Amino acid sequence: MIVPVRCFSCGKVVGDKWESYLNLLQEDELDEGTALSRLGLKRYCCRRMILTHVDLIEKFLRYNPLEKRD
Amino acid sequence: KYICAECSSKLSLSRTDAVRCKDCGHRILLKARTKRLVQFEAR
Amino acid sequence: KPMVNESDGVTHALYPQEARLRNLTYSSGLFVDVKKRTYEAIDVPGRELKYELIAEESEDDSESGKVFIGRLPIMLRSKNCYLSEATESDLYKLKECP
Repeated sequence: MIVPVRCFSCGKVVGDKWESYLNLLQEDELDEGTALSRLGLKRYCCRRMILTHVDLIEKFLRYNPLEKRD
Repeated sequence: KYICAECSSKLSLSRTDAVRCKDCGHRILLKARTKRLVQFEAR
Repeated sequence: KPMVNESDGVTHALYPQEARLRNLTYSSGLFVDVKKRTYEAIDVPGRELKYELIAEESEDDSESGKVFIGRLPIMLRSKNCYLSEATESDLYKLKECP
């Protein structure tokens, strides 16, 4: 499920930063805290938004709405 | 109109035709969404 | 392996998607060999009956010897089921949840 566009608490916008955040994690091999602070996420609620996100859109995408089995 | 379930082939079926796909021969057929978008008000 | 015969008499392997959507029953068929023997004896009063082999029907040399006996349900992912050896792409194209 694609990243929330806005922060549920302070109204800020975090939706656009997900793509750039993923870059710092393996291209620059940085840790999670410094990467989170590199993008201006300073309140811990924005860090909560980005840090604990389960990206489920890459699993539905390998799939079709037609013929799942059980 | 309808659509196949494996290859999603575009098919048209009458009220008497067999419910099958012509190319793959499967027995599972799906509808097609209303082509003309219809506006609504939620009440 | 599990399979289904439609009303038209055509036979095709049954997969869990079709069983789920079409309200079928995931099951397979059981085949058992059967052999028959007939013995005949002369019923002489006061004497023990001595039967002798005369006729023995055994079709082990032909595919007609397998008597169909019934259908047995199959539990998912067991040895017989098709899902046993499916890889991730196999499960996706058949549309399983990994």
